[PDB]
Amino acid sequence: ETTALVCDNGSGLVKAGFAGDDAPRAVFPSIVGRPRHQGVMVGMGQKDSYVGDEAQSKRGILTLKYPIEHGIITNWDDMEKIWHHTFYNELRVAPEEHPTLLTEAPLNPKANREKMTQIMFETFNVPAMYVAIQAVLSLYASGRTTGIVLDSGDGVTHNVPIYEGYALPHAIMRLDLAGRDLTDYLMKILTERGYSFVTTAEREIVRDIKEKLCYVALDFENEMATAASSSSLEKSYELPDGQVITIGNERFRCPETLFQPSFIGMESAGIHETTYNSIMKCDIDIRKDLYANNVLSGGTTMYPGIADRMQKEITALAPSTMKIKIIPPPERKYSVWIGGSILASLSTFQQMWISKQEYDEAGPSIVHRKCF
Amino acid sequence: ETTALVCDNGSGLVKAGFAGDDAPRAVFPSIVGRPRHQGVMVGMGQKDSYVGDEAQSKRGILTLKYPIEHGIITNWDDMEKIWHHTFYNELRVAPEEHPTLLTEAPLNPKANREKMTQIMFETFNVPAMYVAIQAVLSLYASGRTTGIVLDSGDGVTHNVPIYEGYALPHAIMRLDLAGRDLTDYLMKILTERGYSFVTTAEREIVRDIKEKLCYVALDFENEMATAASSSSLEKSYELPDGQVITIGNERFRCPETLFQPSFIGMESAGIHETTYNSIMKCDIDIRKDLYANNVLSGGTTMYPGIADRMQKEITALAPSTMKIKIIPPPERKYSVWIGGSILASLSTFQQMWISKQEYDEAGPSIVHRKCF
Amino acid sequence: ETTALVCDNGSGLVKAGFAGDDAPRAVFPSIVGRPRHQGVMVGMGQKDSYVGDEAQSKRGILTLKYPIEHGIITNWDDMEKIWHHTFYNELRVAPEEHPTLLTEAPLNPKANREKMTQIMFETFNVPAMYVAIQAVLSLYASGRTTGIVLDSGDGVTHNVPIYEGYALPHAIMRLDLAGRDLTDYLMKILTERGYSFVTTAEREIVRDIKEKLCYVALDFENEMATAASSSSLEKSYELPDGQVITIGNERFRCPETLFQPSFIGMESAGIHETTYNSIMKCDIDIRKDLYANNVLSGGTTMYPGIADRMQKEITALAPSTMKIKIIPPPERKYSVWIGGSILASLSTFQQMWISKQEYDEAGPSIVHRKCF
Ligand SMILES: Nc1ncnc2c1ncn2[C@@H]1O[C@H](COP(=O)(O)OP(=O)(O)O)[C@@H](O)[C@H]1O
Ligand SMILES: Nc1ncnc2c1ncn2[C@@H]1O[C@H](COP(=O)(O)OP(=O)(O)O)[C@@H](O)[C@H]1O
Ligand SMILES: Nc1ncnc2c1ncn2[C@@H]1O[C@H](COP(=O)(O)OP(=O)(O)O)[C@@H](O)[C@H]1O
Ligand SMILES: [Mg+2]
Ligand SMILES: [Mg+2]
Ligand SMILES: [Mg+2]
Repeated sequence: ETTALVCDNGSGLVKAGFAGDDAPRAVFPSIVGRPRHQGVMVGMGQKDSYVGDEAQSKRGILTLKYPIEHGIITNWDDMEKIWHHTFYNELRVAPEEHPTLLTEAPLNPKANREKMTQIMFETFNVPAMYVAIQAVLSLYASGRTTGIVLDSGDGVTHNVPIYEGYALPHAIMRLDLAGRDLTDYLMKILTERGYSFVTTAEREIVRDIKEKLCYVALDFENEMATAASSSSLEKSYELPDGQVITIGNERFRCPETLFQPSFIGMESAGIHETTYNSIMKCDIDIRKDLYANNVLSGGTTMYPGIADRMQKEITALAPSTMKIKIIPPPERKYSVWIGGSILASLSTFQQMWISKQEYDEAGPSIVHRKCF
Repeated sequence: ETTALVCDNGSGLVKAGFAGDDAPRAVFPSIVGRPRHQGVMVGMGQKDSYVGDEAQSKRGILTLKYPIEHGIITNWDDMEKIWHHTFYNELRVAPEEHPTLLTEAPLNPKANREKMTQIMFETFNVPAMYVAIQAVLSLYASGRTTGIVLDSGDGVTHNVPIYEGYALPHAIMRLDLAGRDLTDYLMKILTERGYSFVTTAEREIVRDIKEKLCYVALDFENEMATAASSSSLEKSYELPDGQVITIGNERFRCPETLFQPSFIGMESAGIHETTYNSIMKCDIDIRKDLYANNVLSGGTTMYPGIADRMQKEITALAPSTMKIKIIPPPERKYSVWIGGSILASLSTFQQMWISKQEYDEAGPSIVHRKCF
Repeated sequence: ETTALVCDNGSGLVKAGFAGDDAPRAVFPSIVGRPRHQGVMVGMGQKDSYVGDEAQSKRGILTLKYPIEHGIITNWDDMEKIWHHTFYNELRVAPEEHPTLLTEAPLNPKANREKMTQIMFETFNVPAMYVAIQAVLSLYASGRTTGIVLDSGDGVTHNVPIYEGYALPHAIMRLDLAGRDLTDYLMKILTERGYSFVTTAEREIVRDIKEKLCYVALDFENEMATAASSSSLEKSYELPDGQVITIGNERFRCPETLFQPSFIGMESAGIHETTYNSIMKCDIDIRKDLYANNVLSGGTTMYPGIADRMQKEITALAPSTMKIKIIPPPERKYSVWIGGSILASLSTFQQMWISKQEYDEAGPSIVHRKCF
């Protein structure tokens, strides 16, 4: 009868739907807005706070505030609000009937899972739930059983090396360089040309510019030398009001930070080094099989030409007597949700849900003992 | 109708097959491994422990453990498991019909044979069984009937002098220096160059390096002096992950342990002295015939140039007026199994099986009174 | 006239001083720091690299990097720099006059000692030098002459059984678990509570937390059970900027990796097992004395209550009819240097130095022929 409810709870977007499908049904930004002006107009259905896609449409008035920051939820009051919205106004189902499946980034605060389970068992009264790691669901979706995954969302970037089904918990690195940092860096470096973006609403415009105009350069120095005699690199974008801007070497300087994290003045290894370091933390016999299965998930890994530079850069580190392959699917943006649907549809998994009667016995602490 | 089922269940490898052939059918390592990680997957065909050549392919996960140590069985529970594997998954033959011939090392604990007979007669319900010594079977395979044999496997090294059909049980020396100590010594002296191997998985890599890169030097001092100006001795080996290691005078230092057991910190005489002492313990009238028949069996004796040094070394001890010949058959690695096949094929031997109804009357104590 | 210079150059700190004393004069962390920022300020005496305590004072800017890792020296250029620092800027003596006494861990790559000899005989032009083992020097300072020493520093942990003046080279175990691994594990498990430390500058902060706030539990299960109803276990530590942090059952979980190394997911026996296995590798006639003389040295062995658990754990392994004693001195942190001073002060030891004229004839290879 009832099957599941699979909702990937990212930092940027709330991707959600039913189990067993090939694509999520609801995809909206995870923001909640609150008005900040006089509001002298009468009627017109003025609500206290606009959440989801409606907030993005009217951003010129409200002050957007993301409830999820760096993967850790910090505004639980708004979080239950956005969950209520996605369950009622977007799917139009009763959450009390269908079990739900959730996702969380690894090495996360321990209280976060407890409070998530408590909220989903008290306010919504679901029958069952389960918390999964995104990096294993991506490899679920990819269809293989062994490999190393480089997830890269909006707030957190991490690796999980997994052999033929056996995870290695001591090789799970996690760096806090993600999409929001790139957006901030682009906003900062656009000032050199003359354009200044400050308001929370203009952060969305800068994010859109990054989404629709940025690419990863295969060779940074040669690209800079070419941009010195700037002929065919500059592009044009149209602001909502009508002004046209031109960005040149900012096109490939912004996404490079993933490879040279010193551009934001933080001493860390780029995404091409954390993968290699996480591979080198496993015992020697499996590095050959890990090298040949590199899976890219997450939205931030969707820049053009990222895979080519990842190959060209990792090949410089690994020994020369072996091959390296990266496996970017064209539909990686919903890889976590696809994997969650695949896991929820399985028959063997039906015994791993957390029953309500089980939770009443042991309290919210059951999540650590049962889920992982 | 039925002929036999002989399996040279040594310490290192389990060599098994049918009588009357010229080579065994199943040759696999005698290791049983158990995983050590949580296994976040689902399904994928889990066994609690992988036995035989399957475990050797997944050593990146498990903690391999040899059930047989120094010839003496220590972990019967896995011993019956690997015997079950041998009978079913590799030979595909019903043990309830074919009689089996087992082998053991001399000067072994009394309880070992008793437990072996009890397990074979209760768990597998064989009709007949018999336990023989490796050193006589290797001579049997060699085809002669008078000579002294130096067996050297993975856990035990021993000598058994045989005159014309008559053994000499009062002159059977046995030193516990074997291949495993050589592997550990190579692991220890490889740290001098810089490479450190610790886990059970890397012991296999070190063992393979020993197998395909070590040799026995005729004159140790001259070889060291040559290695002082190291030009044409060093070789290269490629590790599973890609790194290449170079080992120089570590090549001939490892297998010299058999000749100077003081390298591994034990007060004992080498294999070039135990054979001589065993020969000198027999009466004077057979030493001339024993000196001319030296049969080398077992895997450990497969180093290049071992026979030549053995000859040059025993010649120095024996009187100068008589000759020495060390017969090193080419296939000696399977000599014990060949001899077991020859012994089980013969018609005369068919009266010395231990019938099940005979075992019922007297219990498992029949093995000592009947086998030897 | 001239007496000696004992410079115990361990992995974590460089403890140095003169012979004949009861405590070293120089104790500073063994790091070298390099700036990474704009440096727009003029003057102020900005140096290229800060070495020693000065770097530890300005960690907010520099990128600290240890030149010695796991006892093996990897950055010789920085190592000679810190040697020049300790010789000139702290002791204020001319190295060309006084002889120096160095120390190193056993089972180290051969090239380390040779390069140490070359550096000390070419760059500084010392008259004579000698290299010792920490484990024997700690027993030397302890005052006895028969016992088993468990040295456990910052990079290496090794055991050396000693009978009445005769060392047993075939029973020197060595596991690579030390204080740095504990610091990394504490950094990783602090993220469960919510505190994230990534910067190399914050590793020092975590190390200070570990030094001043953690202890070894006698019974792990009972301590966890009491921590379930956490009342009197949490303690408060103040960060340099002003925030306070509170850790509960994290106080005793970090030092429990010494005894259960499976927490870092590496396959080795705990320090209570390597000592016992090293005892069991010796001949049967010295174990009774080895049991009753257990000497602990090194900084890592200074956790409160380590001796009680070590005794309770070794008693459970040894035969029940013979007694176990552990001898932790109150000042065991400097025991290696105290032993070095004692050894260099003696008159009989005067004939074992490596003379410069002797080194010229034979080159840097003399260390292996003379020292050990
Ligand atoms: N075409 C694109 N180019 C660059 N970045 C993109 C693009 N599309 C999405 N992104 C980035 O991906 C992120 C959204 O991914 P998301 O679905 O939130 O994954 P997760 O839910 O795991 O965080 C956004 O932060 C955005 O910056
Ligand atoms: N080519 C080789 N070079 C050196 N040693 C070898 C070689 N082949 C096998 N060995 C050694 O021989 C041993 C295998 O002998 P094995 O068949 O187990 O004798 P048994 O069955 O009597 O124990 C292994 O432990 C290995 O160390
Ligand atoms: N009070 C303490 N509690 C716990 N650990 C300590 C304490 N004091 C020092 N240590 C540890 O001791 C180590 C320093 O020992 P060290 O003098 O470097 O030995 P060695 O010089 O032989 O390496 C450091 O890694 C530190 O973690
Ligand atoms: Mg995602
Ligand atoms: Mg053999
Ligand atoms: Mg120390």
